[PDB]
Amino acid sequence: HKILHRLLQD
Amino acid sequence: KILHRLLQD
Amino acid sequence: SLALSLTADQMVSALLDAEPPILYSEYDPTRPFSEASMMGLLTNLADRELVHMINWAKRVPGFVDLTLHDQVHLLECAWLEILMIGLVWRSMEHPGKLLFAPNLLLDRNQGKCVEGMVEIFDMLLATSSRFRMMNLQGEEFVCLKSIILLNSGVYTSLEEKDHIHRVLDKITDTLIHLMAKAGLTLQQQHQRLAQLLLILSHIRHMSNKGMEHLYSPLSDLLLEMLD
Amino acid sequence: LALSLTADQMVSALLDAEPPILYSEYPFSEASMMGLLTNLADRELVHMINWAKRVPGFVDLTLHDQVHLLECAWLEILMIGLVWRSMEHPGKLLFAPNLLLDRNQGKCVEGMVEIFDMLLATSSRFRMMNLQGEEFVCLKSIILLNSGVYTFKDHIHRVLDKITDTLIHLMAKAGLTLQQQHQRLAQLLLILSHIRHMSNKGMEHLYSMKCKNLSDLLLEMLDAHR
Ligand SMILES: CCN(c1ccc2ccccc2c1)S(=O)(=O)[C@@H]1C[C@@H]2O[C@H]1C(c1ccc(O)cc1)=C2c1ccc(O)cc1
Ligand SMILES: CCN(c1ccc2ccccc2c1)S(=O)(=O)[C@@H]1C[C@@H]2O[C@H]1C(c1ccc(O)cc1)=C2c1ccc(O)cc1
Repeated sequence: HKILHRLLQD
Repeated sequence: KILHRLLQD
Repeated sequence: SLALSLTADQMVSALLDAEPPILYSEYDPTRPFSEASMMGLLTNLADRELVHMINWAKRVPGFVDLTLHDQVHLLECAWLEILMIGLVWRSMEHPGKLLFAPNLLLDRNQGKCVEGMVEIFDMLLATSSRFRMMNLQGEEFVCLKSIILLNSGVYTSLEEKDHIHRVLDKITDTLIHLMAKAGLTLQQQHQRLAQLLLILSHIRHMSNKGMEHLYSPLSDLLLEMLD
Repeated sequence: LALSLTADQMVSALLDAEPPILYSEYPFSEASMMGLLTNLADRELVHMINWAKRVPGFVDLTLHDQVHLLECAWLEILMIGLVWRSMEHPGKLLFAPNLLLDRNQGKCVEGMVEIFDMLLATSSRFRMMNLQGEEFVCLKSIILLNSGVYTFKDHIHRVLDKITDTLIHLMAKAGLTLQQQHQRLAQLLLILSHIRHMSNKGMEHLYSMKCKNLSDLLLEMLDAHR
């Protein structure tokens, strides 16, 4: 639901 | 301009 | 320039003596809030404060060494910031509330009475809490407020821009002088100095966010400030 | 772990974490100007996020807290980066090595010229101060950790203090006196207020060009400011 979430986890 | 006036007094 | 020649203590005295008064609102309890009376209350208050702010600015060291055009510009840019830092300062001893006037102490909930405001309301509260935590001093406060006046519009030859920078450096020397007197180490002085100036970015932020909603019940002096 | 680092370890860590200088796609219109910038900024965002994770102390925060700070600071960080690499090009803004613009091109978009001049003013200010790269990376880290801290903190504040110690350390190394050290510190930090201001005016126009027609990532960065 949040792209920023994904980019931070990756 | 009121500002300029009050600044001049 | 007078300004350059001042010791740190004389700088503080000048600023302290130049402090505007704390004005009262027209608030009539009973009403219970219209929630658009409240904007009238705040607008009327801010408008009266502006008059004192203008005369306050004249007594800020270096400000009269500038042209009328530059004086107008600095105030146009900084007036809401200056109102805001004054508000959070006198609200320091009132946790969770904002002391707009001695007879107008408001919480978050009475904030909601206007559609935008809570957001700015919460940020003002957080700022006041920050000052309380740092135990901001009155001598430090008047320094910060003067910095806001001189700095907020300095980036909008002559060039009085340099002259302002000299005075700004002087206020920095004054802040350090105050902290060194309070028994702070050099590390602590620098750290506290940084902490204080970083809060100014948040005050700029609040002013900007506030200015936005305005550009969407004003006095003739306020209407001019809102270019 | 960030608090245990020395000043030089702080500097080296920040310098090593620096994102790359990206290129834009190879006269302008309103749509084409905005296209090149949107594309460039969107690619920069990906690198900024990886840069952020390498800022000492930033990994110690919750995901939600990390998200908050980036959402608040991303345009400021893009702007101070733009201003930094525009220093050696007075009167110009180096968006990318193959995208160098003057304020005259800034009018191609209705309202870019106001912020253009502010950005140029900031670059000239940095050039006047002879801003060093070690100072620049400290300021950019400060922006990341400070800009959102009051819209949620003690961990963040102690990291901020450490960067202040680092900034002073750099100035003492450069041979500045005690007076010159706090004076320069104040000067640098006051510029951050202007960067916030430029960012605020910047955000204001992005909302006004989403309306009406930006990538989904850019749209999500934007919605956080509305
Ligand atoms: C001034 C702009 N604001 C808003 C925000 C949302 C609004 C929504 C609708 C209408 C007005 C609105 C004003 S705001 O920033 O909250 C602002 C801050 C604080 O409350 C608002 C406000 C204020 C200032 C001037 C006005 O004409 C009205 C209100 C404040 C204030 C007043 C006196 C002080 O000594 C210090 C602060
Ligand atoms: C924030 C977007 N701006 C404007 C300005 C005026 C406008 C007028 C009308 C409509 C939109 C406008 C946008 S602006 O502030 O100039 C902004 C700053 C600078 O150019 C704009 C911009 C930018 C950023 C993201 C975008 O989707 C588009 C543009 C900049 C940028 C881009 C990459 C960088 O690495 C650094 C900076």
